[PDB]
Amino acid sequence: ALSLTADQMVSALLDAEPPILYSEEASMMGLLTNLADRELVHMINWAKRVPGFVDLTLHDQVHLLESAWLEILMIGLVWRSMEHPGKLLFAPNLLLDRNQGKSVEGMVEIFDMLLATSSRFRMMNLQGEEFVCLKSIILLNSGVYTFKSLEEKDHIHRVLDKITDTLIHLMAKAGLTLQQQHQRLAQLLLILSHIRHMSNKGMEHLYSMNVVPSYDLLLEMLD
Amino acid sequence: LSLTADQMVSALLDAEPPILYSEFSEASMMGLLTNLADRELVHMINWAKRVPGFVDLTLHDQVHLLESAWLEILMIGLVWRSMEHPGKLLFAPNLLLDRNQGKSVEGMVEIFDMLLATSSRFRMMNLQGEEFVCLKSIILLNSGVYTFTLKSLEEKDHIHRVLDKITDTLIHLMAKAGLTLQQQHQRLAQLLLILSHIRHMSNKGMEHLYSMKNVVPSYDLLLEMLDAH
Ligand SMILES: CCN1CC(Oc2ccc([C@@H]3c4ccc(O)cc4CC4(CC4)N3C(=O)c3ccccc3)cc2)C1
Ligand SMILES: CCN1CC(Oc2ccc([C@@H]3c4ccc(O)cc4CC4(CC4)N3C(=O)c3ccccc3)cc2)C1
Repeated sequence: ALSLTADQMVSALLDAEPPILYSEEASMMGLLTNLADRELVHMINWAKRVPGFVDLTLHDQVHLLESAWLEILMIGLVWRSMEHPGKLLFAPNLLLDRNQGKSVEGMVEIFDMLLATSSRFRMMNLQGEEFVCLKSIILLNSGVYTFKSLEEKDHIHRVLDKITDTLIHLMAKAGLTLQQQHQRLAQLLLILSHIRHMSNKGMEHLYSMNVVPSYDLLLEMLD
Repeated sequence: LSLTADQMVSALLDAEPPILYSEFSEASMMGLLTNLADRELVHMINWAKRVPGFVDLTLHDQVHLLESAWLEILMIGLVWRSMEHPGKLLFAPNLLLDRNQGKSVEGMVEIFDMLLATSSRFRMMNLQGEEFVCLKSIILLNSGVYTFTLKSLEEKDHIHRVLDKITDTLIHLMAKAGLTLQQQHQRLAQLLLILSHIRHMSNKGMEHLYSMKNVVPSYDLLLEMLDAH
């Protein structure tokens, strides 16, 4: 895992991308819940293809997915919605705007944060290569502060360090100056703080109404 | 936005608020911590108004940024004060608590466990003071910028330019310390990913404060201290 080149890390992450799933006012939360449940399975198979992930124990793989899964669903939604300003593309047959999110209490606040994240992506001209790097960072970093355990944390940080090398490489070969490379790297990672914030408020909203996937479910999906 | 990296560091170190003291029983613990945080918030306002570029914003946006960031800023200051005291949080020099004293309140030890892990991460990275004040200023400018008109557009462009000047400042600090370009990028990323956990901590932290209940500084109170005459 730690021997891959920057170009090979990108190629591995791109090839590992999950498919875009389809949907099957009151029934809206039923559709969105069922869509997320089916996405999670493909998320598990994506995670196993993130270089270095399967080197961790099963127990540590599950905990990483427990802490990261909602963030990953969200950043994928934000990416899907990037070229659809003012709307969220949950699925190709489920394109919702801000108005349809007002039906549920506490819903449009998260809707607006997702819309603003997608606009932020738009005006940074986020590239697919960068997006898959960002998604893998969320997987490895979201649970690292909440765990042999020293070796696992060291391994996680080594892989996080190579993704950083990979993001700098993509920026460098795009023509960015060294100053622009540091600045863009920081800009992308500060967005990860807003995604974590979005995921926290999203979880609170979910709990205000089977909220999280169980440890046994995640473990079984890992196979 | 005209400062050099050294002038940025120098200004941020000069803006650093003082370390305050608590004014022992677990029953009075929340009263002491609440009073301490309330007094820290006054000095936080003064500190924020000295962070370069912050006063260029409208008072309205200044209030909004502090509304979104004040808990994060209190928490990172706590973690910084606790860095050299493993397994303990130094709320004040006369108020140093361990994990067993955080068990008295439901849901306290979980957030407490999170703060201890961040303190240990600061130790593991040998976080420097110059890096710490840069992180704190990034928290101020970044946490509320994604949740704000033409004025609003000009504000976010200015905030991102100041955030860019701080990123340059972090890199210059590591470059002066002999780290390679690779090590500079990697440490930059490691420091900024901690901000995700600090936002996470402040989020459960806000949940725990509402679970107890004057939970948050009000908009009018923040505006009053910011809007000086
Ligand atoms: C055991 C796990 N199951 C229990 C289920 O929890 C769910 C239930 C529903 C969602 C959807 C969903 C679906 C697919 C997607 O790609 C993304 C999302 C995004 C989002 C934010 C989270 N969501 C919403 O409706 C929403 C709410 C308020 C404001 C805006 C959007 C995700 C997870 C999953
Ligand atoms: C109106 C504004 N008021 C101020 C608000 O109330 C309070 C009351 C108390 C705290 C302390 C406090 C004080 C000083 C510090 O530097 C840091 C902190 C940190 C922390 C997490 C936040 N806190 C706790 O006790 C705690 C809780 C659960 C787990 C661990 C620690 C902050 C704010 C309401």
